[PDB]
Amino acid sequence: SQGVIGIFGDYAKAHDLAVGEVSKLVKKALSNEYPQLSFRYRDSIKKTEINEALKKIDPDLGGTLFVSNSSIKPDGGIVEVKDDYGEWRVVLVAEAKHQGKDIINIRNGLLVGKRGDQDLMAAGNAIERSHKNISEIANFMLSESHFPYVLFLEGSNFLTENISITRPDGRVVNLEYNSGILNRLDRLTAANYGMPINSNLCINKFVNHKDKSIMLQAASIYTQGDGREWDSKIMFEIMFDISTTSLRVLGRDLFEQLTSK
Amino acid sequence: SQGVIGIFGDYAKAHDLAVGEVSKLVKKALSNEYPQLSFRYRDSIKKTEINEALKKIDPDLGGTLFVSNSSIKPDGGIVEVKDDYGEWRVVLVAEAKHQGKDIINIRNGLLVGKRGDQDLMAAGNAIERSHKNISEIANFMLSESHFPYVLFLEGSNFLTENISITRPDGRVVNLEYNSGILNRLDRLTAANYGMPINSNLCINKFVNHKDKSIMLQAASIYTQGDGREWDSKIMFEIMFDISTTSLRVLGRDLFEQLTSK
DNA sequence: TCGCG
DNA sequence: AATTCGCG
DNA sequence: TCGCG
DNA sequence: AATTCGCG
Ligand SMILES: [Mn+2]
Ligand SMILES: [Mn+2]
Repeated sequence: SQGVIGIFGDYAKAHDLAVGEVSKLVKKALSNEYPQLSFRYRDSIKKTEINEALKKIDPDLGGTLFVSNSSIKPDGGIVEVKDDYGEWRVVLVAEAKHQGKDIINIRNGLLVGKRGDQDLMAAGNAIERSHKNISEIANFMLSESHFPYVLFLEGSNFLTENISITRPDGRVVNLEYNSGILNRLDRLTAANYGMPINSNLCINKFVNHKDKSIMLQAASIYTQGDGREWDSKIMFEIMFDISTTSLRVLGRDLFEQLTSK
Repeated sequence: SQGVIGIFGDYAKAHDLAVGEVSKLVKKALSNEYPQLSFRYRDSIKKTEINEALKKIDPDLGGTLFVSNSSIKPDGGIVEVKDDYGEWRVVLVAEAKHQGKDIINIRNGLLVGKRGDQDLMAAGNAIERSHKNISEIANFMLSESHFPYVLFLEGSNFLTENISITRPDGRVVNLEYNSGILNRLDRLTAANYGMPINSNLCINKFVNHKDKSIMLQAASIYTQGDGREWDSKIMFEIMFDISTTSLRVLGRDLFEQLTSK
């Protein structure tokens, strides 16, 4: 849209970049916009880093590790800035998940199910895995006021509108987006506390209850509601939106070099 | 141990109760100890309940639901008390997870792996599912100061000490508890912020950072380190320990009926 | 190799 | 990765 | 039946 | 449920 990020976007659409390769393009574009700031991209972050990050908040936290070389590699990597104190502040982390062959299966006439008679396939629950990494990066950033975690969904198990796929013998299949036989979207809505789905939830909500005030860290959860695949341009533009917001909340610690380099 | 909870314990060991049936025995024993209080046990709690619970903290929270009849059934159920305001306060919620056939496979001479040559089986990552329900019940209790979630682990993928299993041709297998080829324990340590494993982490830690003070909700994560199965008595005694702590933190709202009934 | 996915 | 199916 | 596991 | 295996 805004000028130069339109060229980058068309570039992503032109090659159908996976989320990893788009995440690097966000590093690219960001560095064209903020040439005073220093961005790094990495494909891993490891439990020692998280642990020490935790310990720096409380001396009783982050004291565990069973497999020494333990890491987590979000399939979208991690983008970072260096702040005015040389520390590195994570601007983005993204992951991509698939679930629900149903549209392809219907499209090709292949009937599924134990006895080969099922038009649809009883939705499984693997997508609950997505919660661990979210817990990790949310712990990693337990001292930040922003949580730039974007999870990208697609597949028949994540429909947000009602679609009818037509199997080879001319027959259509009414696919009811709100069926528990299909839709697994609710398996994720714990991550952003039941706030909007396709939405920038990067800046943390500071809710309260008693004297007990608390901070909330909400993963931004995006979907391709029509069951189709993601436009590499749109994926990029979202990721750019999240990361700029991430920088906006970090602006206290990015003033000096942005105004003196 | 303490008198009557020893009889209940021997009862659980005598029939090798699954965690569900033990969770009901905790309701049993608790009601023998607190006959003024009113305990309920249920096998489900549903997303509408969670959502409304969320909304009662912030009018922007808990506004999502795709499959109407959406529930979550922790395999250990939910135990509750009625407080002085007729409201129900969850005293316990427990789940049981398995991973790692390796000990049984070695024990029976069955070599695994794509080409039938592997003594061990490359550990998979399904146990990351455990994080969703934890996020759910942690959201459900976002207004409490206690989080009585107990997760029970067992299997070769959750060893905490070093064990050697002996395959039928007299051969032993050194099983290295800290191998990433085996141990998946680190896949869970995000849930209790890297605090102790076999430990009552029910009372919430109130850590801080800036002016921003925050509350933490740590699942209590127990293991059978030697790869063996759980003693139904020990499972029960832990669950009892957690729930009594849960009551201790609830004692403001349990005074009147405990002293007037 | 280890370990994440 | 992310699936297939079982249980109510 | 729907939906969780 | 919770698995098998692929990728570095
Ligand atoms: Mn992925
Ligand atoms: Mn279970």
